[PDB]
Parts: sequence; C-alpha cells; structure tokens
Amino acid sequence: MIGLVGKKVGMTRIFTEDGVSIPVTVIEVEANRVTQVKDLANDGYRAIQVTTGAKKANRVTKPEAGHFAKAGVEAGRGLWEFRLAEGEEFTVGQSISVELFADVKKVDVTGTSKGKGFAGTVKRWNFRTQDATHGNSLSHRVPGSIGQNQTPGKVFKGKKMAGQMGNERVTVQSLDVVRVDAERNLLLVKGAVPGATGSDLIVKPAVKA
Amino acid sequence: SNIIKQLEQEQMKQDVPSFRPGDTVEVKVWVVEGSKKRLQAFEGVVIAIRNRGLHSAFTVRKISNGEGVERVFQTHSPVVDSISVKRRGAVRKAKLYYLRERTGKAARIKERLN
Amino acid sequence: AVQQNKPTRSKRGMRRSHDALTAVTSLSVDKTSGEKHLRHHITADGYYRGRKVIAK
Amino acid sequence: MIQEQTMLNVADNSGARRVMCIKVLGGSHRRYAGVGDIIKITIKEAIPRGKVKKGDVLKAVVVRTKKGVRRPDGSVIRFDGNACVLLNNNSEQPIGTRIFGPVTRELRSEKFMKIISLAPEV
Amino acid sequence: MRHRKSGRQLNRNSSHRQAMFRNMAGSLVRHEIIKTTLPKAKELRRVVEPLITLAKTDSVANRRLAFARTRDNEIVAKLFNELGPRFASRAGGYTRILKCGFRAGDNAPMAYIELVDRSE
RNA sequence: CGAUGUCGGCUCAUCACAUCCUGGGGCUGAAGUAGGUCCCAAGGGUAUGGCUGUUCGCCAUUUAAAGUGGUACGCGAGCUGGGUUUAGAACGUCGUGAGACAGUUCGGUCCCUAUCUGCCGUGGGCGCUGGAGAACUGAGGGGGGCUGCUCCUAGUACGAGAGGACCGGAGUGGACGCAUCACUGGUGUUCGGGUUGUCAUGCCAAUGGCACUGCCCGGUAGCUAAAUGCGGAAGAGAUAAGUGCUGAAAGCAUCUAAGCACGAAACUUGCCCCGAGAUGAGUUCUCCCUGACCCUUUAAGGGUCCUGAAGGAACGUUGAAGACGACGACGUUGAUAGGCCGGGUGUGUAAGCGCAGCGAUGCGUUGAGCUAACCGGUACUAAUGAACCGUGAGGCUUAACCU
RNA sequence: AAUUCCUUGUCGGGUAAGUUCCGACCUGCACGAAUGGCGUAAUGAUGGCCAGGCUGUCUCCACCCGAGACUCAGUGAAAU
RNA sequence: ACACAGGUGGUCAGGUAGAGAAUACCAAGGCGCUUGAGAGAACUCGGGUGAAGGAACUAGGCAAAAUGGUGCCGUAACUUC
RNA sequence: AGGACCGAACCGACUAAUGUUGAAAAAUUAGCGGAUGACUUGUGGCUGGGGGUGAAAGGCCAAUCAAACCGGGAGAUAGCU
Repeated sequence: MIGLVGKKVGMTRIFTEDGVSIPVTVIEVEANRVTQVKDLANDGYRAIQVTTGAKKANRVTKPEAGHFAKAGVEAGRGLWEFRLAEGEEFTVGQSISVELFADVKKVDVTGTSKGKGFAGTVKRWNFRTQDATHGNSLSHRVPGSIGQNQTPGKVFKGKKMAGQMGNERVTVQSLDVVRVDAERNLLLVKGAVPGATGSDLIVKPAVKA
Repeated sequence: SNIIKQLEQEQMKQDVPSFRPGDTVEVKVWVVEGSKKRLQAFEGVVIAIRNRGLHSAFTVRKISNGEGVERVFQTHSPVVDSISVKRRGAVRKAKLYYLRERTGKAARIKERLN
Repeated sequence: AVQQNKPTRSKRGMRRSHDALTAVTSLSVDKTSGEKHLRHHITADGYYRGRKVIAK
Repeated sequence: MIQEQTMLNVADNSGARRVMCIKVLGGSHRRYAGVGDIIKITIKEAIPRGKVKKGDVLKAVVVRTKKGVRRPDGSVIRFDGNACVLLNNNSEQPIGTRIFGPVTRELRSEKFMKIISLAPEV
Repeated sequence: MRHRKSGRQLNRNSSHRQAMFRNMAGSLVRHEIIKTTLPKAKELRRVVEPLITLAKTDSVANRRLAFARTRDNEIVAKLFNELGPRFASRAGGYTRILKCGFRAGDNAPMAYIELVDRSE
C-alpha cells in the first residue's frame, strides 16, 4: 500500500515480558495529509502527494502556499508522493495517521543517511590497508593500483576510488514494526533506520515476501 | 526527546535499591531451562555502574569456583528479578577495574558502615 | 608529473574563467550617520545600526 | 573471540594444561570461535600421565572466553581467561571426565549436554 | 568528520589555546573592549561569560575557582567587585561581538568584542 | 639501445570459458548413498598456515569449492626490494696471473608537486523559447545475486544387510554488503580525580605553568567496531542443454517441416540507488508581471521615462551538511548559534570551618564540589531598516474548437 | 660444511606442518694441515635458528592530538 | 651560492632534585625561530590510546611495545680460573 | 692496574623513518658504537701526479681520482652520430 512520512526521534529499547531487549527506533508519524491526487487521465499514474508537520507562515513561498491553499490544507514541511496500488482511493485534504500500520507486521524505512563527507577508500569501499611498517613508503591507506597496463590504458568506469560517502537515499528493508501508538503518533520499528535524529523518514509496507 | 523520555520511563522498574560500587550484591536472575523457570543467584562485588535511566547497567564480579566472572546486568531488565545488598563497601573510585588484577587478600574491600 | 604539450592561451583563459572577483554587491547606509559600510559591520566613524560604538 | 594461534586453558581433566587453537572450524574464512564453537587444537603442555600427550592434534569446544557471551536482554558474561574442553577428534563428546570452572547456558544443546551434566555452575 | 563536536581548534595545540584564552579573558575584563579576530571573539565568549556568572556569587571558593581559571588577582578583583554586581540581573549575554572589517597584515576578519554595559 | 624498469610479495582489479563450487540435464558397468563421463550454464563464490626470495611444490588443518587462463608472464609517476644482477669480502673449482663460474655465502641509495586522456567525487555557465517555486513519470545507467549445517517429511522410497534418499518445508550459521549507536566496548590531549619533580602566585592553606596530555585512573557527546538490525528472495516472461504432445514429407516411424507444452543461479523484469544536458531537454500543480512615448537602414529592431512583481542572490546566526562551492535550518511577528536557568551524565564525598590525633592524616558539614560537544526551556548577546539581481503578459505557420 | 651439483641426500631433534636451524651418516661433483687443519673461554651495531616477555607487526583496523593538504590575504618557483 | 635545520677551537659555569657537565624545572641573561587568518575532508608526516587475540605480519619481530634505579638475597653450563 | 665495565662532553655512524625540484650537492629525528686510549682536538710544518699517502677501500690527494687541477701541443683523431 502507500506509506507515511515520519521523523526519526531516536533509539530506545523495549524490554519484552520474558526479558528480551528489542532495539527500536522511534518514528513520530504525525497526520500526513493529502495535498494532491494523481490519476491516469491527467498524469499517467495514480499517486498521492502528502505533506506533514507544519511550516512557518512567512517561510512558505507563494507558489507553495497556493498549492496547499488549493488543497484546502495547512502547509507542511515538505511534499512527498506515494504510488497507489490499483484499488486504493484517497481524497484531497484527507488525513492519514499511523493507524494505517496497525496490521502491517513489517515495513521498509527510507531516509537519507548520515553524511560522512569526502571519505577515503578504506572507509568508503573497505579496501584493505597495506603494511604499516616493513619498508612501506608513504602508502599506508592509499588505494594501491587502479588498473592494468597498456591494455586498456584507461581506468574502467565505476572503479572504486575515494569521494563523498554518506548523505544519500538508503532504504532499509523488512524491519519488524514493534508498536503502533495512535495516541502519541508513534511507530516503533525493530532496528536502526537511516539518518541522524530528526531526519525525515518514509515508512512503507514491505514489498518483500 | 520528551517522546523517548516519556516512553522509557513507562518501562523503568521502581524498586531498584540504592547501591554503589564496592558493594557485595546478590542478584537473583530468572534462568529458563526448557519448561521450568528457575531463579538463580549471582553474588559479587559491584565494580562498575552505568546510569542512563532505562539503559542503566552494573557490572558484578564473582570468583566462581575457580576463575573470575563479570556479569554486566541491565538493571531494568525483567530477567534481573532481585537486587539485594549484602555487604556495603568502602572505596574511593567509581569504577573498580583494578580488582581485575587482584585476588584474595589484595582484592579486599573495606566496609563502609556510614 | 609534467605536461607533454604546452597548453594554449585558449585553455589558459578557460581555466581562468572562474577566477573572477565578485563585487561587493551593495553596501548599506547607516541609520544615524547616513554613511556607507559593509553590512553587519561597523562604519568607519564607528557606528552600527544607528548607535555610537567604539569611538576611538 | 578465539582465533588461530590463541593459547586457551583447558577446563576438563583430559591431561592437557594449555592448548593452542590451529583452526576455527565451521566455515570458509571464518575468523573467530566463541561461545560454544568447535575448534581444532594442538596441545602445548600436558601433565605427565594424562590421557592426551603433548603435540596431539584434536578438537575442542570453547566453554569460556574473556570476550564473553551476550544474553538476549543485553547482558554480557565475561570470564577471565579462555577455556576449552578437549573433544574427541572423530566422534565427539569429550575426553575428560571432570570439568573445572563454570560454563554457560549456551552449551545447552544435544552433544554438549554431557559437558553441562558435569561443570559445577551454569 | 566532526559531527556535533564543539570548540574551535584555532591552529594551536590545547595548552596554547588554554593560555591564550586566559590572557584574552584577562584583557577583556581589564579593558572592557578588545579587538580580536572574529573566531577568537566567538570562543572568548564561552571562556569569559562563565567567569562573570561565577563572579555573580561571591565566596572564597569562587574567588579561588576564578583564580584557577584566569590566574590573575586584579582580574578576580574586578570580577566579584565590579562586574559581578554590575550584571547581577543580566541572565547570560554579558558580551557583544561587533564585526569591524579586516586586518591589513593578513586580511583577517576582525571584530570588537566588548562587555555589554560600558555605560561610562 | 638520444632507456619500453623484467622475478616474487602487497594493494587494487578486470575479462575469457576449455567450469572448481552452486544451478539444469543425457548415458552409466546408475538399487540407495557416493560416483564416473558428457552436454548446457560465467549470476555470485572460489582458504589459513610451516618451509623456501621463490611462482611452483611438499606438508598441516580447513572448505560448497580452494578453477584454468588473458590483461607489458595486469599492477614499482601505487608500495616493497627478499631473488637475479654494480662497486667490498670469502669458500669450492678454473686459470701462471689480472680475474672468472644462472656454483655458494655475508653486506649493499628504488626520484617525480599530474598538463592531457581515464577514473572517483563535486560545483559554475548556458540551454531547454515569459519568469519562478515544488512534486514527478521514466529513456537509460549502476548495485545486488554466494552458501553451509541441523531438524521435519523419514529412518519412509531403495537395499539381503550395512546404509540411506529425490521432491517439499522450517530453523540457524559462515563469508559479503548496507545502515546505525539502543545495547557491549574502543577512543574521548575540550570533563572529573590521583600523583612525582620543579617553578611561581609574599607566605601556610589553596591553585596554576612545565616535564610525551608529565605519568596515570575513570569518562560526556561524537566517531566507531569486535556491537546490533537488515539484505541477497519469492514470483513473472523469453530460453540453453534436455524432455515431450500431435504430426506429415517417407500410406510406418518421427519432438519439427505447419502447430503446441515444459525447461537453469545465465537473459528481460521483480528488489535498492542515480536519472530530463532523455538537446528526443517530458509531465503535473501553484505563484507573479495587464504602463506611456520617440527614432529608423520596419526588424521576434533600437532607445527614453515610469515601474522592479513571484522569486533569487548577497549578508548574518549556523547545521548529526561540508575540502571549497553545494545542501539544510533560522534572521526579532525569532530558539539559528552563544550565554543563562533546570535536569542528566561523568568524576567521586571540593574549598573554608569544626572535631580526633604529637603528626602524616581521618571524620562531620558532604554523594560534596566541579561538570565538554547531551536533554528541556529562556530573547540576555548576535542574527538591521534597507539595498542588489530578476520585469511590465511571452514568436511564426498550421489545425481543432470559441456550445 | 661460508666448500655438496644431483639435493628439500638419508636418519634423528625441534614444529600441527621446518627447502632454513641443531645432531649424525659419509657416495668429500670439487675439505685438509702456516695461500694453515681442527678445537676454542671472552668479545661482536657480525651471519643463521629457537624460546620467554612484549606488543597495531598482523587478524582489522578505530578514535584522538598536532604539522601540512583545503579556503582567504601577501609574495611567488620548477622540471616539461 | 641564501638572513641555509650543517660545520667551527678555548674560557666562565648559580638554585632545587640528582652520582653527575645526564635529566626535569628555574635564576642571571637571552629569545618566541621575517608570511599570516581560517577551516577541522581524503591522504601524507610526528605522536597518544585501544576490546579479544598475541608474530598469525614478514625476506626477516623491520618498526613499535617491553625491560630499565639503589640496597640486599641469589645465580648454571662452560672456562684461558 | 686495565688498548678494563656503565655513561655525558668528545669522536663516530649500526638501524628505521622523513627528506629526495631537500632546511642540507649526505642531513634531521628516534634509538646506536667508542668514550685513558692503536683516543680525540687546536696551531704550525712535511710528502705531489705514474707521484704522494694508504690498520688496503683502487680509498684519499680542495663537493674531481683504475692516475688531480690549470695552461699549452690542439682545430689530437673520430671509416661514427
């Protein structure tokens, strides 16, 4: 089905009754409220665009405010879009709550991971370090060789070298949802999800079997 | 983190006794052996306490019929059934890891009595 | 480690296409003294946001 | 966290006193032995008329580690010294009849049931 | 990679920073307005303002505690005798930074950091 | 030959298939288990050590397996320099001798700041035909595909017994990859404490400087891994070898010629990520701009005045974002940073004073004092009114409507 | 054997496993008696091997402190 | 060749701790090394610490770690005593 | 007493790393050897090119050594580029 947009609150644990600690991530999922519905007859695909949270009145621009004003909804902190599953139906301005996950049993959580900046190939690609002694001259963490010789005389595409690690979309699949709390607007999933605390998540039902 | 602070304190057990490192402590622990749920006892000197609310641990060191054992316990686990303080102990540090190097008469902790 | 054909003056100016300095772009006018200064900085007479400061 | 080249003590009374691990069995490029994992050992020291003599190559199961085991609540159990019980090489179930020191609840299995019938604690 | 770490390093080691802020805090207490670089001003806040709040409560232990930090006895006279009772109701915000251009010698972004009264 | 560095090790690969494993299958001198041999198959996987300079090899112990080759016997402007193969020295041997021997032995300088291509990242300009803010579809591209063991089916099928399944399902590992910091830990020269030498703050007491952070003991946040979560799939489509069904040419037979069905980790999808410079520059939603007047070599021509929108940029406070740009948050109708307040955490019961003791010291006030990056608050300080860029309804032709 | 090609000779010791090392054998390709033979206590920044301790050498790297590297201002090369 | 991390003979030689002209901190005295300001990436250099293991590294324990003082006890083979 | 032992000055230069268009045409840093002797050092002197000197390496003789440097024979000669 569709998913909901959360916010990574942090991690805790949930002691079970038989004494098994479960590492959970707390995801506050407020009222995701639908701002646009997309049909084949106008867009070629069925999908809903939701917003969540709240934004300052002076910080939302006039394009954006006109969009949310047409939808008849309060401006949120962003717009996201979920593809619909052929028998689902939503209306504009409809609110969607964490209660949707009261049946789902296992979810997939998509966020932007923590940006580690320009990372070298030992951090980035798990290259193995060369000797730390035994003669080695200024080449301890360096990548070694990068290709062959006259044949090809080029470095191939997607050679693993150093550069920006982190700060990109990653999806963690098949996380066990531990609690759905409709009162406090919370979703407790088992495990770590991507992102620092306060980062926006996207929690969908698991597509894997 | 009022969400997490509110959510953890719903799980914290209330009757955890006040102990500090240096104390001899009996900890009764639920041990499950197939169908029977036994409760066994682990008595030793507290050598370390981490206080973090729900994530509070404490390390207890025993010299069990041979060599020495350190159990770290999660204080607010339902496994950890009872904590009782046998002998109150007088030390000066907060983490007593030097006792890992001492046996017998050298690993001997004075009593606190106040 | 060193070039193998001398680069042209074309390629040289292409590399320097980004070395251009940006102008100030407009510097703001004090409330009391009415004189000009960088924004968020104090003026040459030593005012800032219409009140007298330093005074050396 | 026992790997090759690691000198372990001996928990049973098979005759060995100090052994060395020579492989961690159970997979390819497997690095570590652990809680109740089988290793192959060589005997680096023995008592003068034990069942196993110096320089024999046989199996053992690790029963205590300095690194320790983690329980499902997050609690760890570290020992002070790594120790093994020397199993028989072909068909296991170990050599010695006594077992010294404590063991852990993670040898609660079929085979090592013998090891926890002995073994004064846990 | 630095994530949530606080404190500029200022191209010095730890003992030279500690010494440098001890002197520079002494100078800001002494003269009430000094011209420094903009990063050194911004770190001087986090060194200086705790001395003022320590000075808001006069006792022998705070005089000695503000003489371990700062290491000058005139300075812990002006704190505790003048500045501590001067602020006394001001909750934080004992000092303001006023950006004031660039040096000539190395084009560094200077700034005048001053105490927040100077009503004299 | 006005120099193309040559073994081996390391780091890092990459392709072929004449396949080592895993997958499909035919024949078997294939009962089962395990095999032998041949066809198909390149998805992924494909040891650690002793000895030796060694590749190789032998050995030890693993493993599902420890493939065979190409890539200047891949890789020295990436590392090493053990071997070969400079200059010293010695042995055996050859020569009268200088010396010599891919015979042996000991010792013996490995430079380069990257212009171009390539590659990994990351921006600026312009374009996309009025400008701008967002959300998207998706052409296309990349990542990922490994596998053991245990249990059930079932000690059934098979076999005289020993032994012992196919197909199907459940669990739990190894190696690999992604994320993360709740736990267990590491670090934590920015926090607390102990302590040696010496110097200073007049002195006692208390502190501070210097000695690798003086040496240590703990330790917050962050980062982290040995820590903990997750992943590799099911399924679909078209097939390889192979197996067929109906069926003639060839009144039989025949899997093929017409027609039809199965069929594998390969192939196209399914899963994850990038992605409209996809110049074939797409879509959707929203927002803004509704003035006059001259000149001419009358053109999507030039100019003057008045206007300056949506928005952006600059500046500032900055960030679990960051080499710099970039990206994100906030700028007073404001929690963006600092301070402050409360808490937490860490250390471990400060200083002063009192009492006991001849004194070192101990005890009381006292779990005290001090507490970094943490948490919850608070406008006290700094985030200034403005200026700057961006315009004024957006070409031609044709078509369908103007209900 | 600083000497032995065949050769990692053969046996033994050490090792889980030892082309090196120690002891021995002797079929010395091609030792051998002042171009000295064989022993040899002490000595050696000498060559080879083993062991205890010790460790980031390594499994497998992680974090931190500093100096560059990166940005700004000033000066301003070089091989080719 | 330089306002060059090099070379250059003699003389004086305070305190505390120390065997000491070593070493640490200081006095007299002299200096802060003639580019600075930021930031806090990879990578390089100089260092600190490190779970479990402890030479598995490697040509080879190279490098690092470790040991380290004074007094007393005690001390093997072999030996030219 | 000692070509005695440990160890600074002093003389040296075993290992590693840096440096290698260096700070330096041979050094720096951390360890390292000798350190009353066949030692080390200052000032002066003497030995000279097929010659010196050499605890011997073909080492050293002014950053030059299987025959110094300067000047000359000299525009040596070059079937080679």
